[PDB]
Amino acid sequence: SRRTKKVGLTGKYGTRYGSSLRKQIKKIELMQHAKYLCTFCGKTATKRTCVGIWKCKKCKRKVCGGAWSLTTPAAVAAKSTIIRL
Amino acid sequence: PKKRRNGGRSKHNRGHVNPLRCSNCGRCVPKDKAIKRFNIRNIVDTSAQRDIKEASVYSTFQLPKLYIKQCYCVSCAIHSRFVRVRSREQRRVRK
Amino acid sequence: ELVFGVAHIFASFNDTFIHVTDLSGRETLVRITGGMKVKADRDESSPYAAMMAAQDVAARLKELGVTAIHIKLRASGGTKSKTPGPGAQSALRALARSGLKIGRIEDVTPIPTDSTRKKSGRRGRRL
Amino acid sequence: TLDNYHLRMFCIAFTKKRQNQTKSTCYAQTSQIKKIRKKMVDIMTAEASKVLLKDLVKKFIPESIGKEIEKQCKKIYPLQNVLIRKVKILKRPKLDISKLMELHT
Amino acid sequence: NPDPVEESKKHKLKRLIPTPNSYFMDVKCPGCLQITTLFSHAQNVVLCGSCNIMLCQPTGGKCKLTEGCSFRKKIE
Amino acid sequence: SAGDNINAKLQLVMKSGKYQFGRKSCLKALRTGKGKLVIVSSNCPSIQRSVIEYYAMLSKCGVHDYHGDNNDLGTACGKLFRISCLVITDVGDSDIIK
Amino acid sequence: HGASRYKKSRAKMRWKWKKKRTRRLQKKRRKMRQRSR
Amino acid sequence: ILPIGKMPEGTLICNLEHRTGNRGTLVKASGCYATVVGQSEDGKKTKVRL
Amino acid sequence: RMYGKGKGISSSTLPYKRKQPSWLKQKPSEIEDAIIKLAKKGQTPSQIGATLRDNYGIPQVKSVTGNKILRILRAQGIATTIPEDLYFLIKKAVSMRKHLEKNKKDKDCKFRLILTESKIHRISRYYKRKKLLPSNWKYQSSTASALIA
RNA sequence: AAUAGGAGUAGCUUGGGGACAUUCGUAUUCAGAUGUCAGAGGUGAAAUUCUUAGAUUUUCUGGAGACGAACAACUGCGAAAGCAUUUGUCUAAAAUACUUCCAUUAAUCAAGAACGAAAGUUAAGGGAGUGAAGACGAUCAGAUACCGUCGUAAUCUUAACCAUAAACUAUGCCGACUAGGUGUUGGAUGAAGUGCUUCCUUCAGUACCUUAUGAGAAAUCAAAGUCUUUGGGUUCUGGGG
Repeated sequence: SRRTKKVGLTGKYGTRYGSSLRKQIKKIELMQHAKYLCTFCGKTATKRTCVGIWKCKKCKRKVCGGAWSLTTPAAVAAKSTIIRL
Repeated sequence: PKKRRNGGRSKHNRGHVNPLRCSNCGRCVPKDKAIKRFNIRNIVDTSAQRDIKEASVYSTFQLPKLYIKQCYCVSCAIHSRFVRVRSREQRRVRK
Repeated sequence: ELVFGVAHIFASFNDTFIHVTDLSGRETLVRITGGMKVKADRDESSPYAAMMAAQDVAARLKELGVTAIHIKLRASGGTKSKTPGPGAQSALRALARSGLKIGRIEDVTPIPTDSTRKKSGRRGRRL
Repeated sequence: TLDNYHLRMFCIAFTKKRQNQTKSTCYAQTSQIKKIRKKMVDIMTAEASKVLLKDLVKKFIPESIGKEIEKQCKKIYPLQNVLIRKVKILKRPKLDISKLMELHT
Repeated sequence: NPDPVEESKKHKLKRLIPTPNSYFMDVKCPGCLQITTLFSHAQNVVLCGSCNIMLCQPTGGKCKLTEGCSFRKKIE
Repeated sequence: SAGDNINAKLQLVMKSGKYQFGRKSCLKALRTGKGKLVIVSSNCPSIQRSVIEYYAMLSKCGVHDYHGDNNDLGTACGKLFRISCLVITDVGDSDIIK
Repeated sequence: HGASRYKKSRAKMRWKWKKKRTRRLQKKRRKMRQRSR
Repeated sequence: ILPIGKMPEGTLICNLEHRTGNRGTLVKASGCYATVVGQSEDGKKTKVRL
Repeated sequence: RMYGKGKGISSSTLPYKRKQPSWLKQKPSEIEDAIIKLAKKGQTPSQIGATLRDNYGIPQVKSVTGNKILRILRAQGIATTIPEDLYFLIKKAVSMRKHLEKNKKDKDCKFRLILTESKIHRISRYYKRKKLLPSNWKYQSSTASALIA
């Protein structure tokens, strides 16, 4: 929140560990712990429950996804390509 | 002095206008600035046109055209005789 | 009667190729470049060389059998320049002079509808 | 086409200068050319959709589609040479020797 | 003085003495049994008062009225 | 044209019609038959959609598929909660189906 | 120089090259001061 | 799960058998995929990109 | 012009006389009644004036009644708490902010949204100074939906 | 009700304004073919480079990234930066029209904030062509360059940032008054060509040509004019190198 000037959530790692890596970790960790929108049920309850696996709490459904967020671009491009013909 | 009132181009009411690249040498030049020559030409020589007509299937002759639109940069055009240096008064004359 | 073939003329600054084919264009009849019929195989392939190549093609095409050709012109690689190469007029004049019967003549140079960057920087070729 | 050939058809048209034209330029407004463009596409689509491929090939030769386009588009804004620039096949039935022979003979 | 010029009287909006370009018209359509006040340079579309049929169509620049009606100009 | 027409209608049903949101109330309305039209999201569950469609078909009443999610049908009605499916029970000044 | 940093008009090296040479020099001085302190 | 011969070109696919009937033995690590890049004229062979 | 680069002068001409037309000799009560009906129907004062000119055929209220329409609504106690002008401006700004929430790359929408809100602040400050908005009042984008509801 | 300002309504107003979705064409490039047979690329002239395991060339398919020519301009739009395929959606905009509403709401603005080319930085794609670095062949007195051929970073998109450019109409903005003509783009008004087309009158844009007993150091400038005959309002800036 307003505790840190600019480090944010990687303040848990503190002064230990090189700063640029902490910035890289900050971006991944922010993506990892966000509560995403569930396509099925219309609530922002989709969380990562294990490395490739994202479960929505409300509708209790497991979507297999990317490592640090639900979707890559690659799958979307493939999906659209299949749909168009 | 300041030689160009208009910048040598259709500068008016516009910021960016895309560069084209010179036909002679690939030099970038704004489409507004660029020296454009249409060049409607036939491939045939006069003797060749006579020979093609004589050789021809059909009497009717379609006369194959070249349609170019060849764009020159300033440096090329003055070198290759598509423009001159005119004269200080004559630099405004659109003939 | 009479049989039509297709005479491709691909004319560029380095060389002007005369390549005659079937009416389909699927099957070749003669490949002759221009540079092969240059004596020392160098330079640009002159109007004279362009004439000699076209004469050889005409002799060969008559030898093979075909009596008539539709002409397909192509200028300097299209994207590089749209200019007809040096020998192109001479080659066309040579084919007409030779005695072959001349059907349709078209420019079929590949033409960019679009645009893309070409060799040398934004300053262009300095030489 | 009624006989199941899927095509793409490309039609050009130029503005015409009608009764009086002291003004040298004879460009049309963007709203107008969009309206012309929309109208043109529907006429092409209608003429194609009705008929079989053979009849469409016959319509192309004297430029009948262009003639109908010209007649309608003079009401919007006078036009000049309306031709078909290209036709390309998308999805062509390539079989049925009997139908081919029947059309040929 | 500037007053004897007849031309300037019709040139954009404000003049020597500004006065409206717009005017009122008494319009009637057969079968409506009415002749009715209407404004040249109206913007809201108008139906007849006694029946459902159209009176005037307004448009950009004055009004276009209709050709189904006959129109007296209505003046002071 | 179509998206404007459905939103205008939805605004008119909000303004002067009567309508009702959510699965149970909509089911009750269809069974009663006092409804005229059900507007259902594609993000309504497959079975729930299927059931509502059968109920509508049974009662000889209208269903319209909405292009937009469960939340979006709610945001159109200016409500934070997802609607998913709603039933018109009195038309606005513009008839929603007509 | 003044605000018209440019305007090559009589007898001097290129402004852009002076600006580059001085930027490079400035970096070297900034390193030397950083080294020292 | 489809035979690779019946894939459109430029499809992205994964779990490729090393040879037919070998149960997704190639292209199986995280985020991996193969692309179908061409089909033989005779239809015996199909050309893929690892 | 305040923010645009134009200076367009299309406007109401107005006749020399402030006297009633020959055509209509109507009583003040008839004119008040006609306005009251439009007001009751939910039309807003600009719409009422436009309608009064077109639908009812009458020259504008300040000429035929000698008093302004807003003032007549205020005298009967029925005038709207939020200004018509302020209402449309806030509604446009809300529309832009809804759109901006969806689309973060629309720079012109962002530019106009700050511009329009700045215009709202200026109009609001003038209405506060004329004591038409409370002393404690301030514009906020959070409450803007509530303002025009 | 200010030829101040705002707001509204109206018109199948306007436009390459902004955003999102969508879609088309073509070349280039690659792969799959295809028919050929010796050189082809390449330039001041060559060599580097590629080619008998079939190059170059032809024609067909398929893929891929890329781009939007011609039309297309002393042309349109945008606050500037900037903006050109198709159709749709979400948005804004100016002028016109108004016997529509408000009733001084304004102008220019230190502080502060927004948007802000190119390149660079950091992360994912993509890496076609072009191609800082770099590599060779030459070239040359030397060449670490121009030229030739190859070629990573970059160019493109998405996600962050960065906050400058001859970011130039090289002319701060608002406001009035000044001078003709040729034009030109968006509206409104009238008439004659055959409802529409044209033309006339008028508004808001917008250039050019000529003229300034206007200006200026002159170039030039219709603003850089109405300024020693010096004061419409205001922000910013410079004080020899």
